[PDB]
Amino acid sequence: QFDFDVVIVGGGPAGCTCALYTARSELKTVILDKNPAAGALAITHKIANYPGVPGEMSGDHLLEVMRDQAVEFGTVYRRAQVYGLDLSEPVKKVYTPEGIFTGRALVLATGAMGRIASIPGEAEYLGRGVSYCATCDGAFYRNREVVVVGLNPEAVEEAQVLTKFASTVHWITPKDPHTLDGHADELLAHPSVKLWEKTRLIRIKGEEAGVTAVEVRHPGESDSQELLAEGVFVYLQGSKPITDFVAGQVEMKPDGGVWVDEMMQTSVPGVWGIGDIRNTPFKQAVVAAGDGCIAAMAIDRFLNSRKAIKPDWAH
Amino acid sequence: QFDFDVVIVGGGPAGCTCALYTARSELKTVILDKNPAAGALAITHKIANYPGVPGEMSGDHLLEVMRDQAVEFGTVYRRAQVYGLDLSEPVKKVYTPEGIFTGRALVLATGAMGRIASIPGEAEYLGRGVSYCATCDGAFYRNREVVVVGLNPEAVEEAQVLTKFASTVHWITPKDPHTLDGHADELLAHPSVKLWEKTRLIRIKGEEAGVTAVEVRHPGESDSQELLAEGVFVYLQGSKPITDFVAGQVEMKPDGGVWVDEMMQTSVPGVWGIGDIRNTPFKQAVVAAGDGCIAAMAIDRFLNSRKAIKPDWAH
Amino acid sequence: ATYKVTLVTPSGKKEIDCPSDEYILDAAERQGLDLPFSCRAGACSTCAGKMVSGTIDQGDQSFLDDDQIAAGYVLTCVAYPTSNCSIETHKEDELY
Amino acid sequence: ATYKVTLVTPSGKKEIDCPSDEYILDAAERQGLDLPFSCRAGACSTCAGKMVSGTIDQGDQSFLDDDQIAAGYVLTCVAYPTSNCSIETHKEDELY
Ligand SMILES: Cc1cc2nc3c(=O)[nH]c(=O)nc-3n(C[C@H](O)[C@H](O)[C@H](O)COP(=O)(O)OP(=O)(O)OC[C@H]3O[C@@H](n4cnc5c(N)ncnc54)[C@H](O)[C@@H]3O)c2cc1C
Ligand SMILES: Cc1cc2nc3c(=O)[nH]c(=O)nc-3n(C[C@H](O)[C@H](O)[C@H](O)COP(=O)(O)OP(=O)(O)OC[C@H]3O[C@@H](n4cnc5c(N)ncnc54)[C@H](O)[C@@H]3O)c2cc1C
Ligand code: FES
Ligand code: FES
Repeated sequence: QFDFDVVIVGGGPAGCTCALYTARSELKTVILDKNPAAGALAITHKIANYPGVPGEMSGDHLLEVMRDQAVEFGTVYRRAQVYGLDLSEPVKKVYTPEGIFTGRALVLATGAMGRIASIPGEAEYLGRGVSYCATCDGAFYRNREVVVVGLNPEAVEEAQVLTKFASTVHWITPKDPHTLDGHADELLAHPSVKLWEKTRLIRIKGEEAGVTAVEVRHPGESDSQELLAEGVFVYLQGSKPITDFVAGQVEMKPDGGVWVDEMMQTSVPGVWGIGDIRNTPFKQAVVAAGDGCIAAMAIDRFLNSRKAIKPDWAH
Repeated sequence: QFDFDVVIVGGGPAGCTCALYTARSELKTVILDKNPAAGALAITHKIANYPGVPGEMSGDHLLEVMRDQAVEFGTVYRRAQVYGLDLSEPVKKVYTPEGIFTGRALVLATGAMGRIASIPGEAEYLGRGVSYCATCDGAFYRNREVVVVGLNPEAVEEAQVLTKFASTVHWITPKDPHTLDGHADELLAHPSVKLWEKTRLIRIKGEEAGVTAVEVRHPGESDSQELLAEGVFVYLQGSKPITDFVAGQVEMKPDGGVWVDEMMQTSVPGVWGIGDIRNTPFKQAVVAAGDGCIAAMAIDRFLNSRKAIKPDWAH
Repeated sequence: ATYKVTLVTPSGKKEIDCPSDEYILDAAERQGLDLPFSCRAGACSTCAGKMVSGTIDQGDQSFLDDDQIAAGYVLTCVAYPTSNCSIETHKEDELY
Repeated sequence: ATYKVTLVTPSGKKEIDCPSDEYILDAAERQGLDLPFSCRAGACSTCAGKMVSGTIDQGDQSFLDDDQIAAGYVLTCVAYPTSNCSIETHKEDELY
């Protein structure tokens, strides 16, 4: 349930492929996946350049097939957002709200859907009202006012989490939620949710204790509105490797991606990095999947103390 | 998206419970819910006699739990007002502004918060300027003057819809709308809206072509004021089963509720009726929920051609 | 026109002012009285009262039948005074 | 406020209306045009266009540098019109 041979953080094509191979090597494997709908491949509406997969195929259907493959061979798939890591000892510790997972090998596979803090006050009030994990921090906003920024499946799922604690969930979207064709109708039917459609969060403000309010504005208008709030959860999609939860414990190439050697291993022994978290220019699904298999096979050699890399053929 | 095994019209406790059970039967199920805030349970500020639910509980937070339950087991919840039905063939067609939904089984679960036409000219000019569905008729009032009657969340949301088309939205309220405590602030900021607070609609007027004006009067004043209008949207709360959208296609009891047999099925095979739309004297939430469960299990027997009713017990 | 409304509550009598264009319940609350309500829309009878004296207008009412109206019962959340009047509150149990 | 946006596509020009609080791409699709997109979030350059006339607001953008913006390039998926404006579509390949 919590102690594994392999812990994989992130369930995109990189992580699902790594797990496929480690599970086939009869290594006890877990994928900790924040949100299956939030990875780059998952949000591709059509993919026509994945070799071996012809015709009309949506990215989230393709990911589902790979996830199902990994699970068919024994992977434990868990919905769990990783908020931190302890890499100090040979057994790696992976902190989530669902509990602490341990692995003899750890794979970082979180992709590059991350955004640098963009909004005035966002960087300034992080850890003081500004948060990127509702399952981590939601309980602290029982009977308090909170703000969710973003229109994407992560924002919708995290807002649902916060409706079990907050007084009011202010939802700020740049488009009307009608734009997800009903995918947000349950959320919007919740009596706690106030929808601020086609508005932008231009500033987050507070005191030293933390956030007290936000400034919101309709694009093209001169008038702003202040909303009192104590929690601001920002779920905007970007271009950047998701690495802040690693808290600088692995070395980064200047580009901001995770540095790795020929065999996908980071600067920390026992820790691998695969897929778009590495921030190479070759952001394609089959490349990501390839990284994951390389790491899986280096991991199998490491964890079974083999004298050479073992090919996985004929079955 | 639009073709379902089960289409449920109305997302009160009857419909949400029916969906809970049909979705668990792995029937593809949709709830079409006009407005989650407009059902009887949704508007009770306190419910203390729902068995299994102790302590302080508001009706809309109880319904939210039921709705989320139905969705956790696979129900599609869609906010959509049904304005008509085609019950002529084995696949039932359900007309909404969001599109036409199809079901092999149809469940009528719209409750009894309806007010039979109360205002002189309301019945007379129905379909000729008088309407109860802004998402269905709003586009035909582009650059025309319209009237909204009522102070409740439905009236507010429907008036917002109409501000996207109308020249002017005359809003008639019996009291000041800040009483709905911020829910009406956006509406009232719209430059199309004229608020006629503490006024009463005496009469709807017109010609053969349709509505041309309303007569309104401040209580106690004794002299009336005429406002020209071509559309009148009436959103008042009452005691009667919401059945007009069925257009007489299922049999009604003399009391006006939908007739059903012991398994909650109407006069029309493949069509069920549950909850307060039936207009029994036993208007309580757990009774409504019970109807929905019965119908779900009769539906499962029907749609999978079972030999007997199959219970849904824990495995 | 403002009318004097005497409400006969379980806690004793209290006189209020109610403009002819304000609902009894809203006037009473504004003047510090806590009276029973649920829908506040004329769609239940949680707020039921009974006319001791005077008259009201409950045309916005939509839950009481003709026998109940003819017995002096009223939904105070949608009743306008049309005279100086007296109303017993907390009368729901008598409707049934 | 709604601004007239003329899109200069490979098939010729087409005029649309875009509210000040609607993205160019969303307005164009709503008006029957198929223009290129991937992320729809300002995080790639699939939707790249380039300004001929007028002004836009692409503050939600996060992928183009200042030299590219100063050359008239724009991500149409997160651009609001701030005037009536002209935009060449399908301009991604010029960035590479
Ligand atoms: C719009 C778009 C279109 C694309 N189209 C194509 C195309 O047509 N063809 C092609 O070859 N490539 C395409 N790509 C590129 C391709 O999607 C990526 O190269 C690939 O998905 C990267 O895989 P990944 O597994 O490294 O990351 P991702 O696919 O982004 O997956 C990352 C996973 O990590 C999870 N995660 C993130 N943070 C955490 C955390 N803290 N804890 C736990 N889990 C976490 C996420 O929920 C997600 O499941 C496209 C990309 C985008 C953005
Ligand atoms: C003021 C009040 C207080 C009450 N208090 C209690 C209490 O304390 N305890 C108790 O046990 N019972 C109580 N009840 C009764 C209980 O709420 C009802 O019996 C129960 O809610 C009926 O459930 P239903 O699903 O049949 O209808 P509803 O709860 O009314 O739900 C009907 C649903 O259908 C939707 N709908 C309507 N028309 C359409 C359409 N055309 N298209 C799509 N959707 C549509 C509505 O928006 C709504 O979501 C109360 C009722 C009222 C009015
Ligand atoms: S409070 Fe419901 S009818 Fe008066
Ligand atoms: S579609 Fe990616 S930036 Fe516009």
